[PDB]
Amino acid sequence: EKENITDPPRGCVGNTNIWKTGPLFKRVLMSSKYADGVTGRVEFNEDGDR
Amino acid sequence: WDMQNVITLDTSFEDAKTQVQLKKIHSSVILLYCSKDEAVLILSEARSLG
Ligand SMILES: *[C@@H]1O[C@H](CO)[C@@H](O)[C@H](O)[C@H]1NC(C)=O
Ligand SMILES: *[C@@H]1O[C@H](CO)[C@@H](O)[C@H](O)[C@H]1NC(C)=O
Repeated sequence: EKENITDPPRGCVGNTNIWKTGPLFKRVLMSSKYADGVTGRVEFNEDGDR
Repeated sequence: WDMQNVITLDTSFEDAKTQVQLKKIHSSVILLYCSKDEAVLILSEARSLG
């Protein structure tokens, strides 16, 4: 749903730099609030836990 | 020591909340603890905000 979509390239040939939008995807995972779950309602805390 | 309170950067900058944290800075010496490109982005935002 968001913009500036980047992909980790083929790191074995000519790609030694890291994936620059790492903290972007991390912020997506931290802000990922849910209401679904079979075991129960799952939601990430400030440490990324249940 | 006249130590200003610790500014904490949790996620990537939105220029909505991190801008307010940079506006709280009014001391002389700024101690920055991050990576290289994050330091480049923080110095570019500090130059853009004066
Ligand atoms: C997406 O990336 C471009 C180039 O880095 C940048 O100018 C733009 O501000 C980014 N999009 C948003 C909404 O921040
Ligand atoms: C724990 O069990 C109850 C059973 O009704 C369920 O409603 C609840 O969502 C569970 N707690 C979570 C959030 O895992």
